[PDB]
Amino acid sequence: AVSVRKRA
Amino acid sequence: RRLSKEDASRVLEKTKKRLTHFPQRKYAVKA
Amino acid sequence: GALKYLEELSKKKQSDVVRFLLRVRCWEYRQLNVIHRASRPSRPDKARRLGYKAKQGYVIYRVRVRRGGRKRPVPKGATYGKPTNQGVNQLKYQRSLRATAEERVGRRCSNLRVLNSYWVNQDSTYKYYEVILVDPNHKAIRRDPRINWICNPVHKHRECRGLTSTGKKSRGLNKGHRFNKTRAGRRKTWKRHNTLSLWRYR
Amino acid sequence: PVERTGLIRGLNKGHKTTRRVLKERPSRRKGAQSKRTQFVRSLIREVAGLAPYERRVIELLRNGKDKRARKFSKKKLGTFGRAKRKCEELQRIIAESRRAH
Amino acid sequence: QEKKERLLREATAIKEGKKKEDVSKKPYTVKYGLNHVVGLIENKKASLVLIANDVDPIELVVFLPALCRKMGIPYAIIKGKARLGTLVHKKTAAVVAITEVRSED
Amino acid sequence: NNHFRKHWQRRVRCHFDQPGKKVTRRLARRAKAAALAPRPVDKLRPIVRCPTVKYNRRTRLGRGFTLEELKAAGIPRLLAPTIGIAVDHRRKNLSEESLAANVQRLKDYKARLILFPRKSNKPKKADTPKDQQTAETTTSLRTSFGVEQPLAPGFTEISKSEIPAGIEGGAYRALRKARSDARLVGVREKRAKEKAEAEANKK
RNA sequence: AAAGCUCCUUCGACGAGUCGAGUAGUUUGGGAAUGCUGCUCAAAAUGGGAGGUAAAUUUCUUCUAAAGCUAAAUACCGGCCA
RNA sequence: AGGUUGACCUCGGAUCAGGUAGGAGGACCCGCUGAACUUAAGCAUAUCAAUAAGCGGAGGAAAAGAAACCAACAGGGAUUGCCCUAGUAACGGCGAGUGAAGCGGCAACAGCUCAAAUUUGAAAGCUGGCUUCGGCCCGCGUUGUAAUUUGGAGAGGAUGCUUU
Repeated sequence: AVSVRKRA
Repeated sequence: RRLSKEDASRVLEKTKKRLTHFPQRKYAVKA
Repeated sequence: GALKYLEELSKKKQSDVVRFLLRVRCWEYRQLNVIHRASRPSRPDKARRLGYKAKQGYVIYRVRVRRGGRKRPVPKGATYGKPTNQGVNQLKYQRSLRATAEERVGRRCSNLRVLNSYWVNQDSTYKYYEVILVDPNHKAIRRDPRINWICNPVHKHRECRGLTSTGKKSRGLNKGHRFNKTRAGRRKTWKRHNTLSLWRYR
Repeated sequence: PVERTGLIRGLNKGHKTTRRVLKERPSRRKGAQSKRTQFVRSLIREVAGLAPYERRVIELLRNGKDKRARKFSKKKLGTFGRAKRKCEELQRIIAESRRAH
Repeated sequence: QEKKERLLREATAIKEGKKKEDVSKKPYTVKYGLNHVVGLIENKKASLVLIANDVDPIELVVFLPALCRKMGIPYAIIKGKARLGTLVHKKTAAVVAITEVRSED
Repeated sequence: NNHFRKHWQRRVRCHFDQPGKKVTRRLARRAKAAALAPRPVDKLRPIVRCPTVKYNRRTRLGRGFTLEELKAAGIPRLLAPTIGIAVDHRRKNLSEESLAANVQRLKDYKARLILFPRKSNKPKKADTPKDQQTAETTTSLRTSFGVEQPLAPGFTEISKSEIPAGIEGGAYRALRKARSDARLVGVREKRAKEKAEAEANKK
């Protein structure tokens, strides 16, 4: 998977 | 045609938070 | 989001898909008027990064300008002074076709403020631009602190005074040794350098 | 950092100070490649394909005319370094195509 | 109106001293918005993607079948951005996505 | 060499308004001090060293303190411009000495700082108590916190028992030698690589 | 509910017919090192610009363009008051 | 009823509801365009001059402005202006001539906002109309309005105190 940023 | 006082006094949320928690303080410096 | 993909695709202007889209859009914009209103931006990522928002008070106007050089309005295209060793076929306008586009769109909509503009297409005869305009009289604009600077009277006709992006580019307002003559204003700097200063106790 | 000699001329000249090591400024991270930017650029390259001059340089590199490919890419792009970097990029594309086939 | 009723029930729950999760249930809706759907596809959370066939400019969706193929997401091109807007209570939706449904569906 | 071949009389500037402009500047400074009282009329400036080899012997006031200086002095970067400290994010600390000097300057300012509470009836722990709020204060940080030693002392006394021996061979010879190696640094490396290649070939 | 400080494995998106190159006109002290505009070509990812003599190779130092706002110190043969 | 009934998109009409622009002034300011007399023995490079005239656009100031800067130092640190740099580096037929900038001292100082991220357990945002002034509607908007982030960082964690 491709993520823009770490998420809560 | 000049902007209203309320519209000229509107600020952003980040600016409001920053002004709330760090305003210009009253201070003096000892000599 | 999708706008990163649109950015990377808009970089590839010589690809088949972008080339086909540019061809068909050039045909359509050539059949339309010289200045007309776009219902939505045809390059949403470019418009968004230049400051367009999907809010009441933002409009897009598409414009085409004739490209090439500039001709001096002299009779029979010839001069009557000292020889210049050049023709009027090689006279270059000091502003851009983009600046001419913003100026004509501002004259068409004198009640709005030009924010910025961007290239959308070109052919042999015309270059096509899209101009973002903001309504200074709209309450949704006036209540927003990110944009209500443009409602002040100091920003009347920024494109006529060179206060847009292409205007700053043509005025040469950059920091550095390469811009010694133009960074603070060329004429103002010339006046400062040619002013004779005489003090009382000289 | 190499200590200065404390002299006005020569190699490593200059007044002696205790040099510090700096945490790298985030403004200097420009140019560093990101995972999302990798993925998006690879997908856009796959979707859009190549430019005609890129196809010409790829044809020259397949035919093995490396000097002519570099000269043509310099004529198309303008500068020697950009032409060179485009040449290794298209060579990598050719290598990926060959290892796929 | 449904959101107003839910917020009224949550306000009563806060007034009586309960969490809003004690009165409200986890929702299952059709996901929409182009940036949101693209993020869900990149995070591989979408189960099904429906893409309108008449998006102008076409560059907003021209990469999206290839993105779905790369992420292994089932996609389908469907007639009617207005038809998707009827799903999402809008005039127009460029793309819709299903991530998860209820156990009965 | 007289440059009077243009229309020079069109842009001749005279300065009869010099005393009036001094009066206007003094009135503006008085108004600013009255508005800012009891705070000082200016901000605390760091001590920095002038660039180039001509002016690197002298120090002066800079724009503002660095983020590293503020962090090492324990002053948060949002609080610092509100208590009379100028902040410059562009400047870096390449050496320990200027960093330590500016940190000590900030610590001295913070020790001499009196901070009134935002609400008089609700004082906080970071605020100066009322019995310490009264003292003799200053209104010019450029005067109270000036550059005390812009230059190094030009005269010092030592005994002849501790006179340094000096550079062996002489200072003039040392300068000539340093210039010689600076000019020949590439030639020695090139001949060293050539000799290494020859030794590798005929080892 | 928001906000600050301290530490960190990891992540850390950053502006395209734009930059740049050639050519032409114009301009500059920058007629070897300037800026602007038109036509043609047309990018990159520790990348790009700059480092005032052209080029290649290896380094180094500085910033981070192609989006935007902002008082003061400055100008003033127009207007009003003195 | 389906040869019907509608949803969108684009383009129009209206003395539709509410607004806005034009002209004057133009000393100073931001651009465009642009001479010749003159000075070079004459005179097409040049000089006058990136000036006069012409055209467009603001304000009480304008403009510029928080580095794709200067530098090469032990490094300075947004912009503007004064002094100095300096008639200097540099440019120039057949030479008349032209001509900056970094540092340094001072005046004055003030910093910031977006685009590129999924709120996705809830478009939380906004114009307008009617109000009993509680709100209710017609809509805009997901082809993205709020909150959050802007490189000086930040996002995610850990951690224990502070702040309104």
